[PDB]
Amino acid sequence: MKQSTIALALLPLLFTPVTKARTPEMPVLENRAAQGDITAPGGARRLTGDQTAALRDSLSDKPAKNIILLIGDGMGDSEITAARNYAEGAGGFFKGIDALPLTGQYTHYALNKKTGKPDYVTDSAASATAWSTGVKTYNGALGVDIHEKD
Amino acid sequence: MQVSVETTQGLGRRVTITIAADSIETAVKSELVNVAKKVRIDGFRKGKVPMNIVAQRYGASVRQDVLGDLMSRNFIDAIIKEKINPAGAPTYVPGEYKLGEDFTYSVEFEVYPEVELQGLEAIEVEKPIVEVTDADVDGMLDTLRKQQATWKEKDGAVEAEDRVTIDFTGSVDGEEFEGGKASDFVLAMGQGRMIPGFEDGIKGHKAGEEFTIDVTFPEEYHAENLKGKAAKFAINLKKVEERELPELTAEFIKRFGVEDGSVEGLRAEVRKNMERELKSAIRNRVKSQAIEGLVKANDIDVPAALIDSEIDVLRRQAAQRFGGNEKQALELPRELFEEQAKRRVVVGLLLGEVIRTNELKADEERVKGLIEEMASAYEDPKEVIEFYSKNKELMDNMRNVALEEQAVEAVLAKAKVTEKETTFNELMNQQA
Repeated sequence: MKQSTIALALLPLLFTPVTKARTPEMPVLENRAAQGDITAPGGARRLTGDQTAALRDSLSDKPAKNIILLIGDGMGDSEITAARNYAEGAGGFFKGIDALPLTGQYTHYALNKKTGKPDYVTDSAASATAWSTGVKTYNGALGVDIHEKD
Repeated sequence: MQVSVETTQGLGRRVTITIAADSIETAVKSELVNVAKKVRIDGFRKGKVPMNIVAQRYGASVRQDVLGDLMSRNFIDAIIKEKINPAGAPTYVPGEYKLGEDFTYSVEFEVYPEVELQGLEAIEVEKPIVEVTDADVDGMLDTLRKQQATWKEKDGAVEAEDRVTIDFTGSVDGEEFEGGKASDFVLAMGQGRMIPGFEDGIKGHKAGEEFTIDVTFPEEYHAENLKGKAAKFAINLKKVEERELPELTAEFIKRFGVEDGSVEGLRAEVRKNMERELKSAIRNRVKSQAIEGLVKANDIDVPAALIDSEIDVLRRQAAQRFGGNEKQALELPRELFEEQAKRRVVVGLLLGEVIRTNELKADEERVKGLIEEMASAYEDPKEVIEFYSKNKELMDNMRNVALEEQAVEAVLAKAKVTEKETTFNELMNQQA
């Protein structure tokens, strides 16, 4: 229905279409810790994923012959640098230490760069939250990121 | 030092400094011997060529760089003896350098207007003492269990928080219009996406019902003659589906990350986490209403420098979330943020004036209280304490935020800060 004389064509009266478009297959179930997401193997390296597709030769080359290395994730940690790599929470923000980064020592022009309301998002949303026992809930990568850095 | 000050661009005062030809001639010649020592030409100097000769001829190139140097050193020299309080980027409008004559140039720089702090009694703040009980923590956990509820079919009496399967006839004046139906239509309650009242008919019938309800369209409907018009809908309520409050199994409890993953353990752990977030939330509550009222009590037009600094920060902060595309920030207009950016800097000047006027410093017992209450979430925060003692750039910033908190409280001292013992979900404004 698409014509001038209303007929819910200018505004769908039913606002829940569904239309059985991807009837609960993957959009229903959580992949938990990204088994088939982020890289491709959520745990081991395996390398036999692309084997049946075409090749088993990592992909091309990248640092350390791509992320197919069997064992040796702690590129630091051996001497003293990192100490405990990510430390469960991946640093994150609070699991790190920090409460306000910025660039202004002994400034007071701070205030609104964490307000939430027309400045960031939400107003604390302090309805429980809880259960923040570290948890890798932010970015956790190394080797090469943004303009080519470790 | 010949200067001629004229107040031009409001706060932007034009101190037209005139650096004498001898001052320039000395400074260029003084620069050339610096270059001579650097490149060791001073040692290779045979001393048969007089220094006044190399100053004008070879130093003709360096004249430019020495002028710009002198403009900066005559600026800081001027503002001190003239007792001016400068601001902004000093617009060095450079007059024509006549080789042998005086270099006149107009330094158009803004000034900082000191903050006329008016009555802080005009500020009105609320301090709501948020109490929590077992009914509050369990009721909130119940809400979270309703967020993570596994919905499944039932049959019989519909309830007012379910979702169902109907099949309605869309009609206006009892006239079914074309397109105006929906068969096997799953409708959910509470969500204000649909027509207001359209869910009503469903919420008080059975899973084997057919009925026509009298519900009024929204005034947000895309037809003026139909917006807020009483319509007919023959709701064929064929099924009803209820949420299942999920299993309170200890493994499901800890699936969220509840480290003390027991039942009373869920209640207790989530409780002490509630209070820790509520600590920072109640602080932000009283502080935000303090700042709201502070600027509501006080007005100041800031120099362009600080406002446009905040503009640029807010442009990057915006464009970061608005796509995150290449440097789109720099094209966002001043007027996009100008009102609220000025407002941010106004607070910075208000509290900055509280620091100065009230000689208010960062108190070490406030730094004590802040660190310990923040790190009270941890059992042993060696990470946090060591990061302070091994990163003083954050440790002084811990004192800077404590400085700002004490500033706010010194303003609250004069402000109309009411207090009340309120319910749990007061600051917990968002449940859905």
